[PDB]
Amino acid sequence: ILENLKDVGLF
Amino acid sequence: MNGTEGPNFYVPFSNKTGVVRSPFEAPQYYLAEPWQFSMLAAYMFLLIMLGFPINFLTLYVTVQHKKLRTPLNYILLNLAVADLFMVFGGFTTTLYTSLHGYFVFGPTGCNLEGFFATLGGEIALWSLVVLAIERYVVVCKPMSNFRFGENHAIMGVAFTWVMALACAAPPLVGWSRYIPEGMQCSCGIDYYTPHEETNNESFVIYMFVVHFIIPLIVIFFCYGQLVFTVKEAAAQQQESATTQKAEKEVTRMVIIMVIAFLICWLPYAGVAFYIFTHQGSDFGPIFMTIPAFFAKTSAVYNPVIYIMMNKQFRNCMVTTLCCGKN
Ligand SMILES: *[C@@H]1O[C@H](CO)[C@@H](O[C@@H]2O[C@H](CO)[C@@H](O[C@@H]3O[C@H](CO)[C@@H](O)[C@H](O[C@H]4O[C@H](CO)[C@@H](O)[C@H](O)[C@@H]4O)[C@@H]3O)[C@H](O)[C@H]2NC(C)=O)[C@H](O)[C@H]1NC(C)=O
Ligand SMILES: OC[C@H]1O[C@H](O[C@H]2O[C@H](CO)[C@@H](O)[C@H](O)[C@H]2O)[C@H](O)[C@@H](O)[C@@H]1O
Ligand SMILES: CCCCCCCCO[C@@H]1O[C@H](CO)[C@@H](O)[C@H](O)[C@H]1O
Ligand SMILES: CCCCCCCCO[C@@H]1O[C@H](CO)[C@@H](O)[C@H](O)[C@H]1O
Ligand SMILES: CCCCCCCCO[C@@H]1O[C@H](CO)[C@@H](O)[C@H](O)[C@H]1O
Repeated sequence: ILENLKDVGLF
Repeated sequence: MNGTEGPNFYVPFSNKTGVVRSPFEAPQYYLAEPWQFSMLAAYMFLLIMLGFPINFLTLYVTVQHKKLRTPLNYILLNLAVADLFMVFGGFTTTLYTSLHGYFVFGPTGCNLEGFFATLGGEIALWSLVVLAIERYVVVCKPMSNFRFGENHAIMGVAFTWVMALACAAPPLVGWSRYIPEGMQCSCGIDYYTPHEETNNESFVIYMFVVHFIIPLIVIFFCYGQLVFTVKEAAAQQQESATTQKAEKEVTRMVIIMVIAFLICWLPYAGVAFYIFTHQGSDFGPIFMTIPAFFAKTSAVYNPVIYIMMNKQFRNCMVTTLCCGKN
């Protein structure tokens, strides 16, 4: 999820 | 009788003393002290001095930084543009009109101002809805083998524009109307006077359900699942301190974004719904501006939450603001 979380700017 | 009807307005002040004037023609210094008008002007001035840089710098750094120009950021730019509509449509105008004491631009200006201010705030509103959707899709992955790209992203931005026009245009063509509001210096949707010639009762519910309830639910579902998807993936990965931080940092942001959304639009909902339930009672001018105070400031705190707490937008902004360094 981390890579998907950085793509959305939430982490 | 707590008001004063006219052809294209409603002054919330009894004309039993013969003092009420059309908010297009003469200052409404009888429903508010002239300093209360100055304080209104002061506040409008503030939202310009903060809203314009923040939302403009958001547009500016995206021009200077290749890495900001990603499809998942398009909706964020759309947001900054929506706020700019809120700034130059509503804030600048209301600053000028507040200094005269009445909406000097006549009913025509009342429709222009009301349209672009309504358009700005709803593009921003649905922008938050679209962004919440995108993040649910990207993170929670409900559709196997799906990939979010530039094509899907442009659809998202256009969707906000259709939804926003779906709310800002009907009052121009008879399903509601823009009239002077509160202290009569700004123009908005007539949600508080039954006007069967325009079927306000229907439009308010259309607004309340379509524009309010639907986003409230989408944003609650989309972000509900997201925290869940992130909570679960953290439990299965407790050996990763980073994955544990992300879960906490994401939970925090989801709470902030949700809460901020409520502060922005719950007041408006609560007031309009009250007037719908408790029809046409004595609602003061300043009473009407308290809902209006919260969503207008969103033109500042939405860019702060969504742009300035985004780790990259922040760094690109800092580098840009420090002449290319750091
Ligand atoms: C709030 O209430 C006030 C008072 O009720 C109201 O203001 C009043 O508006 C009327 C117009 O509807 C004004 O009446 C005018 O008075 C002048 C002189 O006093 C007349 O000349 C006007 O025209 C008459 O005479 C003309 C002759 O040439 C005729 O052609 C014409 O048809 C008229 O017969 C007219 O009588 C009145 O002066 C004001 N009162 C005050 C105190 O200003 C106001 O409109 C209300 N507000 C709202 C939003 O409704
Ligand atoms: O022109 C050079 C840059 O092209 C791209 O920048 C654009 O990417 C999209 C089209 O390819 C546009 O929709 C978007 O608005 C721009 O960011 C590329 O991404 C840049 O790295 C290039 O420098
Ligand atoms: C950028 C800010 C511009 C402020 C322009 C204020 C123009 C005020 O103009 C004045 O408005 C008064 C009522 O307030 C009227 O009584 C005066 O007749 C009118 O000259
Ligand atoms: C629950 C909401 C009921 C629909 C009517 C409320 C709309 C408030 O007003 C309208 O919406 C905009 C939102 O920014 C306001 O800021 C604008 O002044 C106006 O266009
Ligand atoms: C609609 C989106 C709102 C989701 C907010 C969920 C916040 C719950 O709190 C979360 O759960 C933990 C308990 O397991 C808490 O201890 C932590 O603060 C947090 O991780």
